Amino acid sequence: PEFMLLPNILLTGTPGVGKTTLGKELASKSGLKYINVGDLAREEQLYDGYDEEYDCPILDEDRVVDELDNQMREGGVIVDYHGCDFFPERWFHIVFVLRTDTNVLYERLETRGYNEKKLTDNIQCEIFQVLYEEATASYKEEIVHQLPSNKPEELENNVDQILKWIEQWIKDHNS
Ligand SMILES: Nc1ncnc2c1ncn2[C@@H]1O[C@H](COP(=O)(O)OP(=O)(O)O)[C@@H](O)[C@H]1O
Repeated sequence: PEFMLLPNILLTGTPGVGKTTLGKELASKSGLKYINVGDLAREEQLYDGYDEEYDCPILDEDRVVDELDNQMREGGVIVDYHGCDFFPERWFHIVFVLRTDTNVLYERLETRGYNEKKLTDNIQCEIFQVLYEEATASYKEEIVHQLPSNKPEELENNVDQILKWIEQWIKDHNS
């Protein structure tokens, strides 16, 4: 991949929709680097404060941006997070909001062992389309796309679609 301009891709959407599954498959099949923002914050200890209601450390957004910026500038990164308003807009060439039917999503999150309050907050996040609205508010409409993420066939279609998009973008930006 030396001396090829490569795109950056954001995968966002409610926890449980399938971002990590899709991102890891995309990385394996494209050679792009996959970054799980939650995992990165854990590894590099990028937290500031604790949230009383949700019972979780608060992500230090400025430090996450600082941690990633050099790599993002170099391109070829697939970023996975359930938030997107704090990323520099320039980072991403395309943004995918994964969507899961509420009934399907509930079953996924219930199996994670989420308690009632956490289940309800996450499920309302999806049914209010919070991440979709956050994405459209943060990035140009023409680069934001919703992807269905309910069934294995849809995962396969998503992988296929995005891999094809990567190939075209590379062709267009390495004349
Ligand atoms: N398109 C899909 N069809 C069926 N199951 C899926 C799909 N995408 C993800 N899953 C499953 O749903 C669960 C949550 O996926 P995960 O990638 O951890 O979501 P996220 O990273 O958005 O929190 C996992 O058990 C995964 O195997």
